[PDB]
Order: sequence, then structure tokens, then C-alpha cells
Amino acid sequence: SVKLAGNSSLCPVSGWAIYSKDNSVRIGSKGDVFVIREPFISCSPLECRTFFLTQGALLNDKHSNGTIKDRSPYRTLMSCPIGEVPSPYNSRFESVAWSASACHDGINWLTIGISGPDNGAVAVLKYNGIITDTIKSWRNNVLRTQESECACVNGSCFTVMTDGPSNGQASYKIFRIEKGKIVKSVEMNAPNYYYEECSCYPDSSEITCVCRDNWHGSNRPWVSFNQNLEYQIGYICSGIFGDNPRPNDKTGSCGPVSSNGANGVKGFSFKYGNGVWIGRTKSISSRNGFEMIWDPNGWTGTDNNFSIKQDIVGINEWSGYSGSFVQHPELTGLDCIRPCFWVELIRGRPKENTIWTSGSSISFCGVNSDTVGWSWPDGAELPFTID
Amino acid sequence: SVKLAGNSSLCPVSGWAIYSKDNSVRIGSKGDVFVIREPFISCSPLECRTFFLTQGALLNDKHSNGTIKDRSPYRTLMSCPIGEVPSPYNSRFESVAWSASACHDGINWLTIGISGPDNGAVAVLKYNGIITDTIKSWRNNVLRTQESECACVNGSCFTVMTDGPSNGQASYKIFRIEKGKIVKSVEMNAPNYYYEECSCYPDSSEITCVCRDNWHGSNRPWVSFNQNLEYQIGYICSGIFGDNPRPNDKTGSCGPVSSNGANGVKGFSFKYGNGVWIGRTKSISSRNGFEMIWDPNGWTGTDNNFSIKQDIVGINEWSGYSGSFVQHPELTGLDCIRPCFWVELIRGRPKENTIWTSGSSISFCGVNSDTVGWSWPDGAELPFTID
Amino acid sequence: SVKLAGNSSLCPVSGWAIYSKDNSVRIGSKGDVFVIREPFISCSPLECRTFFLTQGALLNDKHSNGTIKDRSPYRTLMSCPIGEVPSPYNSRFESVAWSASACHDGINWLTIGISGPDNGAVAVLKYNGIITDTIKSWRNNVLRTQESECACVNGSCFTVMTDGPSNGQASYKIFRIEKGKIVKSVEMNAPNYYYEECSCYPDSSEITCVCRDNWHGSNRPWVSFNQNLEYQIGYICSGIFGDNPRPNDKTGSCGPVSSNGANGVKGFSFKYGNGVWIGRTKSISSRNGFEMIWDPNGWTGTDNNFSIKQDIVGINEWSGYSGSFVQHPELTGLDCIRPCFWVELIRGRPKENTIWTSGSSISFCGVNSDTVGWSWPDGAELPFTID
Amino acid sequence: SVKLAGNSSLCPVSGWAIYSKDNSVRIGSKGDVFVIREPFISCSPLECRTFFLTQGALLNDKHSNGTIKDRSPYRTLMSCPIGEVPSPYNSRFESVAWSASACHDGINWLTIGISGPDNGAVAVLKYNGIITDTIKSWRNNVLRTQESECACVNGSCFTVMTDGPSNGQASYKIFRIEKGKIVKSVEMNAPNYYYEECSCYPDSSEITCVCRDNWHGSNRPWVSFNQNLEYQIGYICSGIFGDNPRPNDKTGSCGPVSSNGANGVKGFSFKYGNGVWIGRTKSISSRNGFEMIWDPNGWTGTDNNFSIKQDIVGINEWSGYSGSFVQHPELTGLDCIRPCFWVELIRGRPKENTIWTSGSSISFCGVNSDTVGWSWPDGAELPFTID
Ligand SMILES: *[C@@H]1O[C@H](CO)[C@@H](O[C@@H]2O[C@H](CO)[C@@H](O[C@@H]3O[C@H](CO[C@H]4O[C@H](CO)[C@@H](O)[C@H](O)[C@@H]4O)[C@@H](O)[C@H](O[C@H]4O[C@H](CO)[C@@H](O)[C@H](O)[C@@H]4O)[C@@H]3O)[C@H](O)[C@H]2NC(C)=O)[C@H](O)[C@H]1NC(C)=O
Ligand SMILES: *[C@@H]1O[C@H](CO)[C@@H](O[C@H]2O[C@H](CO)[C@@H](O)[C@H](O)[C@H]2NC(C)=O)[C@H](O)[C@H]1NC(C)=O
Ligand SMILES: CCC(CC)O[C@@H]1C=C(C(=O)O)C[C@H](N)[C@H]1NC(C)=O
Ligand SMILES: CCC(CC)O[C@@H]1C=C(C(=O)O)C[C@H](N)[C@H]1NC(C)=O
Ligand SMILES: CCC(CC)O[C@@H]1C=C(C(=O)O)C[C@H](N)[C@H]1NC(C)=O
Ligand SMILES: CCC(CC)O[C@@H]1C=C(C(=O)O)C[C@H](N)[C@H]1NC(C)=O
Ligand SMILES: *[C@@H]1O[C@H](CO)[C@@H](O)[C@H](O)[C@H]1NC(C)=O
Ligand SMILES: *[C@@H]1O[C@H](CO)[C@@H](O)[C@H](O)[C@H]1NC(C)=O
Ligand SMILES: *[C@@H]1O[C@H](CO)[C@@H](O)[C@H](O)[C@H]1NC(C)=O
Ligand SMILES: *[C@@H]1O[C@H](CO)[C@@H](O)[C@H](O)[C@H]1NC(C)=O
Ligand SMILES: *[C@@H]1O[C@H](CO)[C@@H](O)[C@H](O)[C@H]1NC(C)=O
Ligand SMILES: *[C@@H]1O[C@H](CO)[C@@H](O)[C@H](O)[C@H]1NC(C)=O
Ligand SMILES: *[C@@H]1O[C@H](CO)[C@@H](O)[C@H](O)[C@H]1NC(C)=O
Ligand SMILES: *[C@@H]1O[C@H](CO)[C@@H](O)[C@H](O)[C@H]1NC(C)=O
Ligand SMILES: *[C@@H]1O[C@H](CO)[C@@H](O)[C@H](O)[C@H]1NC(C)=O
Ligand SMILES: [Ca+2]
Ligand SMILES: [Ca+2]
Ligand SMILES: [Ca+2]
Ligand SMILES: [Ca+2]
Ligand SMILES: [Ca+2]
Ligand SMILES: [Ca+2]
Ligand SMILES: [Ca+2]
Ligand SMILES: [Ca+2]
Ligand SMILES: [Ca+2]
Ligand code: NA
Repeated sequence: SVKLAGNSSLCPVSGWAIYSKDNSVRIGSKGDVFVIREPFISCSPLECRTFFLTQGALLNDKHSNGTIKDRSPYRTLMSCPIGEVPSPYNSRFESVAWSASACHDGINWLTIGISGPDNGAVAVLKYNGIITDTIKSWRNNVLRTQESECACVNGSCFTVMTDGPSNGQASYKIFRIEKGKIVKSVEMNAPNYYYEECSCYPDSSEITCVCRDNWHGSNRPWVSFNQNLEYQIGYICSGIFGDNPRPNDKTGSCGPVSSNGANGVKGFSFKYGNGVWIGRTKSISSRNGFEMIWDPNGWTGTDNNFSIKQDIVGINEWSGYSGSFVQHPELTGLDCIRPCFWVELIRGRPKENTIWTSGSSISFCGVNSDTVGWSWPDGAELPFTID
Repeated sequence: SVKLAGNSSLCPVSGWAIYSKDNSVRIGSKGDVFVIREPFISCSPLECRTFFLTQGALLNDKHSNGTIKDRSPYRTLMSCPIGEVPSPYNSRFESVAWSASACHDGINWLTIGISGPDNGAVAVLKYNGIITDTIKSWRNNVLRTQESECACVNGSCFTVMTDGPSNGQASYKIFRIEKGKIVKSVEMNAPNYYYEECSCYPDSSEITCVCRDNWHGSNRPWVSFNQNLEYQIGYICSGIFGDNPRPNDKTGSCGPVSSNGANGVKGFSFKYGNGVWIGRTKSISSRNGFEMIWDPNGWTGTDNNFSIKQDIVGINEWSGYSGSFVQHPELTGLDCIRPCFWVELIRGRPKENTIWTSGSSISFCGVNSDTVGWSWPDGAELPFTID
Repeated sequence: SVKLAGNSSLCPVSGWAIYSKDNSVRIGSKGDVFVIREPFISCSPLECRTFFLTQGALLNDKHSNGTIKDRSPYRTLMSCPIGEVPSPYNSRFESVAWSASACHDGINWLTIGISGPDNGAVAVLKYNGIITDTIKSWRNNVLRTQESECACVNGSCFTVMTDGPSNGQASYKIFRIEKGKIVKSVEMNAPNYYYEECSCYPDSSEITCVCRDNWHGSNRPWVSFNQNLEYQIGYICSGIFGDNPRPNDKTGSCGPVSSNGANGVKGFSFKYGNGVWIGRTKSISSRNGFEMIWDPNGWTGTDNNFSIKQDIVGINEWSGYSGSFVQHPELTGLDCIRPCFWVELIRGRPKENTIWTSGSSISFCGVNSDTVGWSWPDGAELPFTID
Repeated sequence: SVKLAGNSSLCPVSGWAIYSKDNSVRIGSKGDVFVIREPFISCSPLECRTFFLTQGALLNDKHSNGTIKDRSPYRTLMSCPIGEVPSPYNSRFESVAWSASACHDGINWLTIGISGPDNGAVAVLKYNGIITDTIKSWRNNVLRTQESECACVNGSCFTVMTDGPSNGQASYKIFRIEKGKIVKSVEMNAPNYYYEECSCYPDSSEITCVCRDNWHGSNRPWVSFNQNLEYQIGYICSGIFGDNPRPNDKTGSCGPVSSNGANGVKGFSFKYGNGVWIGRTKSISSRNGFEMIWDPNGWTGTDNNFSIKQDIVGINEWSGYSGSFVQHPELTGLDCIRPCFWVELIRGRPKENTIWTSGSSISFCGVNSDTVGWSWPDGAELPFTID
């Protein structure tokens, strides 16, 4: 058992091969499946797991009523093996949480679960399931974190948290965590930027995060930093705008794009020099479809020209959150950090006529062998009996 | 595999971080979850587990009827991982039981399960699941034990059992157990005191139990003892009365407080010199709400002043039993024994219009980092389909 | 990993302490629990498991119809941990079977599953889940075996099978099995005896079996043998008759007792010199109640006097099959082979008005510490929804 | 962990002993069991597993509707222990897949899952659950593979895939795979032959596959090859025709038998010099019944005489796909590779009045000890509540 090095570079990839699909909402029509949202995948050196925030309720049961609501004392962070439906009969309990992150350092799992009131929430940190630290709201306004895996390099794990309004300037902090203990934190000097729900990955011993600007950006903000949390900030320049909502593609910007910039969705991108692989919704106005786009100058260039598009979910199908996850050399035997991604397929409120909201997931891993575009949607037939 | 030392002091703590919530009643509306009461938590050097008394029945099925009744031949002690719902599909069988205790000495689990008739019940003790001893009622009036973890120091484990009436003087025995074999017991000389449902923990090689006076005490009795079962007795002196029911807070006593003293609820407290961390309901008359209070002179002083209160369950929400559990340094890597606690959130009879009674649970661990009060209640909407 | 020696003697016991209870029929009212009959318990050096023959159907579902029927191609031998309900979500598959045995030699499990036609059934033998032998019907008339654990001594396991009519002379064979291969078999010369559903245990390197005489005996037949299968035969002499049905107690006999001798129930007894611990039903006419009786001269003496009676199930409660199981020193750390027993609590047809028949279980281990009689019945309220 | 040698010969067998039956459809009347088809069994050096293609839906739920359809984005390759029902609570996720194969090389599991569109499907290969390679359709017409285990010899695993029309000449490729990487493939020169759904097994370091001619053969095509993918081709010569549909038995041919040759069913056979063990349906026109036949000159001789027949499923009962699996010496301790087989028992559409199609399974292993013919059918009573 050894710490993940995290010192190799990301594997360059040409396409995305399908890795998992859980069908949770379809199975939940009869089976005992948690109502969940905000799922994500994270791997150890031995396995990949899906983490998710339950609503303390099963699908097709009356307790799923009102699960559009984001924060309650019932919500818990749990995990199961990748591609299995999240059930009380296969799910490991992690934390009481309405916002979370998790990652494995090579030795044990770090989990971060935030609960408590909007005016004073507390992140509880656990290492191997023992509480090892806490951090409390410093702006008293919905302390919130990634909803995806943290990133680890040589025994240190890193995450981003946000505290403040969701329609204006907020405060953003970056953390270094070792064996579940916060050993350093810094508050970002980022005037006119906004960051939340960051998707962060390791790459050549450094951390890159691509986040959501809910304030006034239709492109995605990024922050990268080293083990000492010395950081750099920007927005993805590509005119292939990554957020949802967003305008139609056109010339981009290296700061925040204000057009359709308010609101957003969690997402990700991978940086390869001046190029970028963007995952995004296919619809500009709602969480519908999903596609991956390789723009070989999109990190720093502002044109809307790109070279590869691979379909993942069809434009008439419900999508949702998406996030990065990696497979390290210690897991794969490769000489590089493999990029993967998951997509959350949201069903129910607000877009459908149900009492509940819940998601399934799909996930894909980067390869340089042949791949194909298609649509792998949630597949459930709504409404359900309970509705 | 090594014996827990049990020789360090209790970790000093400033507040309580949420550790687990299982949502059992919410989930059992649809899923297959045991009807249970008398849950508790106990840890080995490798994991923590929820122990509970089943009713041999599942939520929202007809055999849930009558489960207000405490003692039957159908009740079984079973256990599942912390924060998971207790289900037939995830629960390990421990013992046939309508009163129980369990604790891990560092090598194997000890379990104590009392079944049989009210006039001659028998505790069956198991070590690693094998029957290693029995002990029979010696007063023929409902032999009963902790309903929370026993406590272990250097390969010996300790518990308390009571036999006799619940509305007057009863008999109270302390036991030293090694590899599931009773090696010593003493009957306590405790005239005008009453002990049941003790929450016992180790602290610097000695055991301290805080219990329930069902006879005539609205404050809690305590007994502390060494590995030779040489014991000291007393009641918590604080005017912050710990039992339910109780009077409003006023000047306390170091003997039993007779005002509102009859009846009770299982609870716990932690001694820190002359100070005390008290867990109690928020209502003085029913099992509603829960709070943690630090009273720096409350173990020995009778005033009703305290220095810290942390809300756990709101006053208008159902609560129930509570107990202590510890995390030893062999589990955590700390230099001290960490105090934690669980609360049972009882739903159904006698307070609600159901045919059944069952609980869910929440637990917290003591920390010195930032924490917050809130309410994490059961959350189920009663009555259910079967009612 | 080492072979069970099997060379110590049975632990003398003074009473029976309750070990497990599954509540399967109560739980199966809503949960996903197999319809089963013919359960039994068997232990390895690490754990005890319950084996059972499913009917390829779940309780309270339409496929449980007609499960009074003994033999079908749907019936399977499965196992789960002791005291858990048998569900498809916790159950290990063993063999396709309508009659069975299993036992662990210290290294691996042996399972014996008989299926196929009444006129040519085949026992399939498996070691560690691999098929290692078969034995086919030699009288073409329902080849059948113990429905309880086989017995192992020094790497050899032993069982008994029967082939022929159930209302007359049949044929009875004894088998020695090593690593799942039949290494010797003998046909018993036992004119005027009848043996089936033998409960067999090791004791001082030899096997004792106590069986069912369905032809013309209301006491139980026995056969004991060494590793070479050189055997002796007799019937339990005590006037405390062990079978069901049977007459009221009176002077017994050392050969078959013809009064109420046709028909029967699987059962067991333990021999301790000239004395016997007898488990039997409390009713003389039907499968109701259960009790254990220590008769200090009952193996070889014919009087109906006895020393100890311990109630297990009350006379107005349903019982059923019962069988021996042992815990070897390699499991317990004792210097003797510990005797235990289980009882099948049968519900449904033919005594109740249901479409199905299915059983739960209770089990007890022998101890020399204090015990108590009680009733631990099945507890389900019939009929069920499906009826 | 050591690589399976795969260099010994097939064990000679006189008959087939029943190994497993899962009763999936019967159990899924109430419990949470996947709608599935295309099951198959494959073994590591430590256990045997059932692999199957789910429909992303449970039996007796509305999302089972339309499951006659073969290919969708919801289908997933998943696995559970042999003989257990495939449930979301006991099944391991393998791959997104509407056509599949898997096999264990002695060190790790290889899985092959084809998803994507009919005009450009992609097989995703995983080794130990990590994506190790992909291969894309090369004729753009439903890339498809074995629906049974691939075959392994000294660290290399072999499979066959087909691409093109199912009512005419298509293209057939053989693959050598090492640690989940395709290291060699060849396209077969096979004019006038047709191969799909190959059942492949190792025998003396070489692979023999018996497949389905959906174009114009009522006998089965075979291809055998060495580790270099040097291959020989042929059809089974026996006038005991192996496909469904087929003619009644008459003189066979060593080329495709065109009488009733169109359409087909996945099946298997085992070669023993000039002889052959044939598994087939009992009906000549529909997937009903199953029997095993030993024809001592049937691999190369065209007569319709055989030496042994062993009933498996009766003629009036539903059957389906069948395939081979092996137990290598590293698992059994034998000196030869043991042949086994499974049969899928298909229920629902198109033959029955349901909204859904699903299968259960049975399997058998080859022995030289005594065996018996019988019928072990699915057993479920259709239609179901949902229909
Ligand atoms: C939760 O649990 C409670 C407590 O048990 C249930 O309340 C019981 O409900 C049952 C069923 O309704 C009651 O049992 C019934 O009693 C009837 C009347 O019994 C008395 O009066 C008759 C004369 O009419 C006398 O013959 C008899 O000796 C009694 O003095 C009976 O008529 C019913 O009998 C029928 O069913 C039985 C099954 O054994 C048949 O054998 C009979 O022939 C007959 O067909 C029946 O026994 C019982 O009294 C209630 N108990 C209490 C304490 O009130 C709740 O119903 C339950 N709730 C839910 C939701 O399940
Ligand atoms: C339920 O089982 C009954 C019997 O209890 C079924 O009736 C027939 O099939 C059985 C085969 O197992 C036999 O046991 C019966 O003797 C036989 N004939 C009868 C009762 O006349 C009956 O068809 C089944 N019920 C349902 C709902 O299908
Ligand atoms: C709290 C503001 C933030 C951005 C608007 O809300 C997020 C939006 C969500 C969304 O856009 O779907 C779902 C997240 N669960 C929620 N996070 C929390 C902590 O409640
Ligand atoms: C036996 C008397 C005792 C104190 C009143 O009853 C306890 C009270 C209970 C309670 O106050 O909720 C529930 C406990 N399950 C019960 N213990 C037993 C062994 O039945
Ligand atoms: C086969 C005759 C035998 C004795 C009457 O029947 C047994 C009786 C039974 C019984 O008396 O309850 C149940 C057993 N499952 C059955 N065994 C078999 C193989 O069917
Ligand atoms: C694609 C052609 C092929 C042969 C007709 O269809 C198969 C026939 C099937 C059948 O005959 O039952 C079911 C298989 N699931 C299907 N394979 C695929 C990949 O869909
Ligand atoms: C990465 O870290 C490993 C393990 O410590 C080290 O041996 C190696 O020199 C470093 N870099 C690369 C790119 O392999
Ligand atoms: C959902 O909650 C609303 C408002 O509290 C209520 O009207 C409705 O009955 C609920 N539906 C269900 C199925 O519980
Ligand atoms: C990794 O961390 C360890 C322990 O802090 C340290 O010894 C080592 O130098 C670090 N390696 C790098 C490349 O930073
Ligand atoms: C506690 O016990 C340990 C382990 O036996 C021993 O080595 C140590 O000296 C003791 N520590 C304290 C704080 O008393
Ligand atoms: C712990 O127990 C062992 C065995 O009884 C004993 O030798 C040792 O002295 C004990 N340690 C203490 C500190 O009591
Ligand atoms: C039992 O067998 C053990 C282990 O082989 C042996 O050491 C011992 O002598 C035997 N005991 C008796 C009483 O025969
Ligand atoms: C037990 O079996 C082994 C191996 O056959 C043999 O060597 C040994 O003598 C046997 N022991 C006894 C006590 O018979
Ligand atoms: C097969 O291979 C094994 C292991 O490599 C070797 O030892 C043996 O000689 C070979 N066996 C046969 C039957 O050829
Ligand atoms: C099944 O699917 C068909 C086609 O969409 C539809 O017409 C039918 O109503 C569905 N039936 C059920 C019972 O859901
Ligand atoms: Ca935005
Ligand atoms: Ca560009
Ligand atoms: Ca009191
Ligand atoms: Ca005070
Ligand atoms: Ca008899
Ligand atoms: Ca006597
Ligand atoms: Ca259910
Ligand atoms: Ca054909
Ligand atoms: Ca021939
Ligand atoms: Na009956």
C-alpha cells in the first residue's frame, strides 16, 4: 500500500470509450434504489466507486416527495461500486452531507461531507472513516464543495470550497489535506471571478480545476496550483462555451463571458498544452444532451473552431452534472494519468411532472483506440407510480 | 491483532461533529428494514458497527404490529455497518435478545444477549460468535443490561446488569469478562440508588458508567470502578438535570433528585475532572429534542449554570435513547480515547397513530475543531401504509 | 488450514443455551425470503452456516403455491450465515437438490445434493463447490439422505443414504468421503430396521447417527461406526419415545416400538455412556412443541424415568424437523466436541390453510452454565396475503 | 496467481451431472431480479460466475416492456456467483454491452462488451475492470461476439467476432488477447460458411469453437486454431443436426446443411477425436427441450446413429441458448480440462403473452460417474402481474 505519486502527465487521448452505466432510475421503479443527486466517481489503486448524495429516501416511495430541495438534514454521502445502482443493500455509508468530495491518496479514502444550517455549515473530514478534521463556514452562506473527486499527489489531497452568494462575488478557498487533516488553506484573490463545483485533477504533480461560474460566466473558470497552494487563475478562452446555459458558439474570452452567464451546471475540462477537451451539454438553454469536443487551441484561443466532436447523450435526452475522474498509473499500469469522466442524468423536477428529482449516471474513459459517438440516456419512463 | 490498552485519558472536546445518520424509518417506508429499538454503536480497531434489537419483523408489514412490546422470543441482537439501514440483507446475526450489550476487546467481539421469561431470563455471552458463558436472573424480575457498548481495558471487558423492580430498589451487578467468560462479578451496595441501561466507557484504565434512575431520580446515577470491580458511586450533581422526565433546571443534588424522578430514558454523560458533557432531551416531559451541554463544574457542583450548548435535534422532533461510544487510539491513531455518542429517534407508538414502534439513529464524535448545532431528526412521515 | 481431528469426546452438558433464531416466515411476509424446508446448521473452523432446501420461490409470491410437495426440479441446496433469513441477496448457491447433506472437513465444504427422478435420483457431491463425485439410486425409489450435517474425523467425512419404500424394509448405505470422493461404502445388514434422515455426529473418532424409523418404530433407530465403516445397530431403549407420532411414555424397547410406529419426523439424540439427551416434539400426535430430556440410562434402559426436561417450544406452537450439529475444538478452543441442535419451525400445509409450506429455525448449544426453558416459536400470523 | 496452462486434453465424460439452477424468473415474480438474456458461465482458478446481459430493468416492472429488443444503450454486462439470481444487490458491474464475452487467464478477468450503434459498434475490452483496448465494427453491420466465455492458454485469451449480414455471407475475425490488449487478429477465409455466437474452449493448447450458421446451415460450423491464429474450418458432419431450427435427423454433411438452415440458436459441442458430444434442443422448430448426445463418429461421419442420449429439459418446456464452459486443472486439481455447459431457459416474447423476455439458467459438468436424465425447466407461471 503506497501513496499515489501523481507526478506523471495526463495521457493524451483521441476519444472516449464507455466505462459504466447504472440505469438507477429504471431499476428504481421497482427496486430499492436511493433517490440521489450529485454523483461522482473516484478510484483507489484497486477499484473505482461511485459516490453520491442521497435524499434519505428511496425511488417510488412517498419520502422522495420534495427532493428538488438541495439541502436537508437527511442527505447523506454514500458510495457503491461503479456501475451498480445505489441501494441501501450495496451502499457504504460515508458522511452526513448535502455537498461533498472524496479521493483516495493511495493508502485510504478521504471524504468531505458538509451539513448543518445554511448560515453555519460544517465540512466534516474523514480518513478511512474516522473523523480527522472539520472546517466551518467563514462567510455564513452555504459552504459548498466540489461534488466530484478531490485530487491527490504524493500523499497530499486538494480541494476547493466556496462560501457566499451564488449570484455575485463569493469567497473561494483552496485546501491541502494530509491523512484527513487540513495542513494549509489559502483564500483566492479572484475579483470578478466565480468558482464552485470544481472538477480538479492531478497532472505532473500539479492540480488543475475547471469550475462553474454561476454569477456571470458562460465559459468556465479555472485555477491551477502546486503543493504549496501557489495558484494561477483564468477562464477557458474557447468560443465553444462550456457552461449551461450559454449562448451559441462565437468568439470567446479569456475572462468571464457575461452573455447567458448567470446560472450554470457543474462541469469539467481537460487541459493539454494550449488545447482542451470540453464536455458540455448539447442544448444551450437546459440540461439536455452531452458531447465531448477537442479544441486544439481552446484553452488560450478565443475562436469557436474545433477538430473533434464525440456524441455522448442526444440533444432530446436529459443530462445534468458532469465531472472529471482519473485513473493513476498505480491502478492501470500505464505511464500517465488517464482522464475519465462521468455524466449525471437528471430525472424529475423541475423539468418533469413528478414529486421527486433523482439521477442515474454514465461514465467514459479516454483512449487512443477507436471509439464511437452515440446516445446513452437515462431511459426511465416518467412519471412513476408515486407521482 | 492486539488487545485495546484502554489506559489513555478521554480526549478533551469542544463540540460534536456529525458522524452518521441512517434514515432507517424513511427508507423502510419502501425498503426491507427491520423494526428495531435500543440501537447502539461500538467499534473494533478496524470499523464501527450499529447494534440493535430487532422485533423479528420489517417496517410496513403486518408483523410490525404490537412492537410497542419490549420483550418477546422474536427479538434478536443484530449488527450492521455504521450509518447503513438495518436490513435482513446487510445485517449480521449476533444473539437472541430483548436486552443487550457488545464490545470489542481488540481481538474479538463480545456480545451479551438476554432472552427467556421475565421470572428467569438468561444472558448468553458470545466471543467471536461462539457461546462462552451464561448468567441467569438472580432476582427473577427481568434481568436487563446496558443497551449500549460494554467497555474494555487490557483484554478485560466490563458491563452492568440490573435485576428487580423498575419502580423501587433493585439489585445491580458489575461484571469483568475475559474472552467472553465471566471472571468476576460484585453486587453493588447502593441503598436508595437505582441503575439501569448504563452507558459505560473506559478512561485511564478505569470504567465510568452513567445510567438511568427509573425509581426516583431526575439526575443520573454514576458508578466508576477499577479492573478489580472496586467501585465508587454518586449522582451527577449539576442542576442541569439529565434524565427524561425531569424538572426545569434549578439547584441540583449529589443524591437522587426526587422531583419528576420516577420513569426515565437511557442516556449518557462524560466526566472531565469536576466538569461534565451532558447529553439530554430538550423537552422535560417527553422524548423530544436533543442537546449537548458542557458544564465545567457539573459532575460535583449543584448550580444550574453551564458554559456551552450545542443543539442536536430540535425540541419539536422525536428523540429517544442515547448512549456513549468510544474510539480507542488503536482505531484513530490519537493519544487519547475519543468520546462519541448516538441518539435513537423513536417513531410510532405510543405517541403516533401507528401499529408499530421503531427508531432510526444519528451519531456524533467529539472534536476540538469547529462545529455547529442544528437538528438532524428522523424525517419519516407517519402513519405508514400498514397503519 | 487443517483437518478437523474429531478425536475428542462430546462435551457433557447440563442444559441448552439459545444460539440463533432467524424469524424467516415473519420477515418473508414483506421481505424477499425463500420458501424453504429441511434446514440445518453446520460449522467450519471459522463460522456456522444454515443450509436449506429452497423451493425455487419466495414467500408471499404465487410460486410458493403447492410447496407441500417434496421433490421438484426447482429445489436447490443453498446456505447463509446462521440466524440470517435465507434470501436470494444473502444466500450462497450449493447444489440442485431435493434432499441433502453438508459438512466441512477443516479445509473445505462438502455438499451432497440429490436431484432427478424418483426412480433414478443422483447425489452430486461437491468439494469447495467443484463436483468431485456422484452416486445414483441403487433401489430406484427416492434416494434420500440426512437433511442435516455429515460428520468428519481426520479428513474423512461420513453420511448415510436410504433407497426404497417409506412404509417397509428399505436399503441403507453408509459412505466414507475424502475431498468429496466416495472412498468406501457399505450396505447395512439391518433386517426389521429402518433408517432415514440420520442425525450424525463425531465422538472420539467414531460416528454416531440417530435416525427416523418411518416403517414401524416410535423410538429412534441408531447406527454407529468407525472409519472403516464397521458398524453396530440398535434403537434407543428409553420409554421416553423420541419420534413423532408416538404413544405416551411407558416401558420402552431396544428394537423398534411398533405402537404409533409408522410415520415420523427427522430428529436427533446425543449419547453419553448409558445416558441420552433426547430432543422431541411435545405433542405425541403432531409436530407441535419441542423439549430436551436428559435420561441418564435412556440409551440402554427401557424405563420412562428421566432427570432433566428443558422446554424449547410450547406445546400449542408449530415445530418440525430437528437435527444435531457440533462445534469442534478447532472452532471453539474447548477440549471436547460441543453438541448443538436446531429445530425447524414448519408453517403452512398441511396443518394451516395456506397455499404454501415453509419453515423458520431456532438453534441452541450445550453448556454447563445456567439455562432456562421457554418457548421460541416461529411467530408468523397466517394466512398471508397470497393465500 | 499463475496463468492457466491450457495444455492438457479435455476430460472424457460419460454423462452430465447437474451443477447449478438459479430459478431467476420464478424468484423475480416478487424479488428484484434483472431482466436478462444471453447468460453464460465462466470460471477463474477460484470460482465460477454467471455473466449476463441485463436490460437495465427488473422483472415485473414496467421498464421490462419491449425487452424482446436485442440492442439498446441500457444493456449492461454484469456478473454474479453461479446459481444465484442476477439481482442489483448481488451483481458486479462489468461493461456497457449488448453483445459480450469474458474469460479469466489465471491472473485477471477479461471482459468484452460491445455497445454503440448498429452501423459502428465498438467492443470495449477490460482487464481487471480497467479499459485495455477497443475494437470497432469493420463492416458497419452489428459487430457481435460469442455470448459465452472466451478461451485461454498460457496467458493468451482467444475470441471470435462477426460483422455483417445475418442472412448471408458475413465477415469473421479471430483475436488473440494478452492482458486485455489485442495482439493479433485474422480475418477468416470462409466462403459459403457462416459463424456467430461461437462457443470456444481450450484443448491441448489449441482452441476449438462451435458456432451458429444463421445463413444456411442446420448443422454447426466449427473453427479450430493455434496460438498463432492458424486455423482449420469445417461443419459438424453428424446427421444428428445441432441447430434450431433443423430437419429431423438423417444423413448429414461436412458442409452446411441447407435444409431448415436459415435462422438458428447459439449452441455448443465438444470434439473427442472423431466423436462429438452434441447439446441441442429437442424440438426441431422452436427453442424447446434440451438433450445431450454422444455420437462416437459424429465429428467426421455423416450417419444419424448415436450411442448415448441424456435428457436435460423436456420437449414441452422452454429452452434457449446454450454454451460451453470449462474447469481447468488449476481449479479442480484434475489432470484434464473438464467440459461443462449451461442452458438459457427463455421466457416471455415471442412465444408467450407477456410484455417482456427474460431467461433463467441451468448448468451441468461432465463426469465419468453415474448420471441421470430428467427435466430441469424454468418453472415460472406466465403471465406475470405486469403483463
Ligand atoms: C394489530 O394487533 C391488534 C392486537 O392483536 C389487532 O386487534 C385484534 O384484531 C383481531 C382480528 O380482528 C381480533 O381477533 C378477532 O376477534 C374476534 C372476536 O373475538 C372475541 O369475540 C368472539 C365472539 O364474536 C369470541 O368467539 C372470541 O373468543 C373473542 O372473545 C373473532 O371473531 C375473530 O376470530 C376469527 O378469526 C379466527 C382466526 O383464529 C378464526 O379461528 C375464528 O373462527 C374467526 O373466524 C378474531 O380472533 C382481536 O380481538 C383484536 N385484539 C385486540 C386486543 O383488540 C389489530 O387488528 C391489529 N391491527 C392490524 C392493522 O393488523
Ligand atoms: C397450486 O397448486 C395446486 C396443488 O396444491 C395445483 O394443482 C395441481 O398441480 C399440483 C402440481 O404441484 C398438484 O399438487 C395438484 O394435486 C394438482 N391438481 C389439483 C389440485 O387438482 C394448482 O393448479 C395450483 N394453483 C395455481 C394458483 O396455479
Ligand atoms: C448553493 C448554490 C448552488 C449554485 C446555485 O446550488 C447548487 C445548485 C445545483 C444545481 O444547479 O443543480 C445543485 C447543488 N446541489 C446545489 N448545491 C447546494 C450546496 O445546494
Ligand atoms: C424492564 C424495565 C425497563 C425500565 C422501565 O424497561 C425498559 C424501558 C424502555 C423504555 O423506557 O423505552 C424500553 C426498554 N426496552 C425496556 N427494557 C426491557 C428489558 O424491556
Ligand atoms: C421420501 C419419503 C420420506 C419419508 C416419508 O419423505 C420425507 C418426508 C418429509 C416429512 O415427513 O416432512 C419431508 C422430506 N423432505 C421427505 N423427503 C423427501 C426426499 O422427499
Ligand atoms: C445481430 C444478429 C443476431 C443473429 C440473428 O441477433 C442475435 C440473435 C438472437 C436470438 O436469436 O435470440 C439474440 C441475440 N441477442 C442477437 N444478437 C445481437 C447482437 O443482437
Ligand atoms: C515519479 O515518481 C516516481 C515514484 O516516486 C519516481 O520514481 C519517478 O522518478 C518520478 N517521475 C516519473 C515521470 O516517473
Ligand atoms: C407531497 O407533499 C405535498 C406537500 O406537503 C403533499 O400535498 C402531498 O400529499 C405529498 N405527496 C406524497 C405522495 O406524499
Ligand atoms: C513526497 O513527499 C515526501 C514526504 O513528504 C517527500 O519525502 C518527497 O520528497 C516528496 N516528493 C516530491 C517529488 O515532492
Ligand atoms: C499505556 O499502555 C501501553 C501499551 O501497553 C504502554 O506501552 C504505555 O506505557 C502506557 N501509556 C500510558 C499513557 O499510560
Ligand atoms: C495487561 O494484562 C496482562 C495479562 O493479564 C498483564 O500481564 C499486564 O500486566 C496487564 N497490564 C496492565 C497495565 O495491567
Ligand atoms: C487428538 O488428535 C490430536 C491432533 O492430531 C492429537 O495431538 C491428540 O493426541 C489426540 N487426542 C486424543 C485424546 O486422542
Ligand atoms: C489421520 O489421517 C492421516 C492421513 O491419512 C494419517 O497419517 C493419520 O495416521 C490419521 N490419524 C489417525 C489418528 O488415525
Ligand atoms: C503443461 O504445462 C505445465 C506448466 O507449464 C507443464 O509443467 C507440463 O509439463 C505440461 N503438461 C502437459 C500435460 O503437457
Ligand atoms: C409497452 O410498450 C408499448 C410500446 O411503447 C406500449 O404501447 C404499451 O402500452 C406498453 N405496455 C405496458 C403494459 O407498459
Ligand atoms: Ca454560468
Ligand atoms: Ca479553437
Ligand atoms: Ca428518572
Ligand atoms: Ca455548573
Ligand atoms: Ca416412526
Ligand atoms: Ca430412564
Ligand atoms: Ca421489495
Ligand atoms: Ca441455422
Ligand atoms: Ca454416428
Ligand atoms: Na404444517
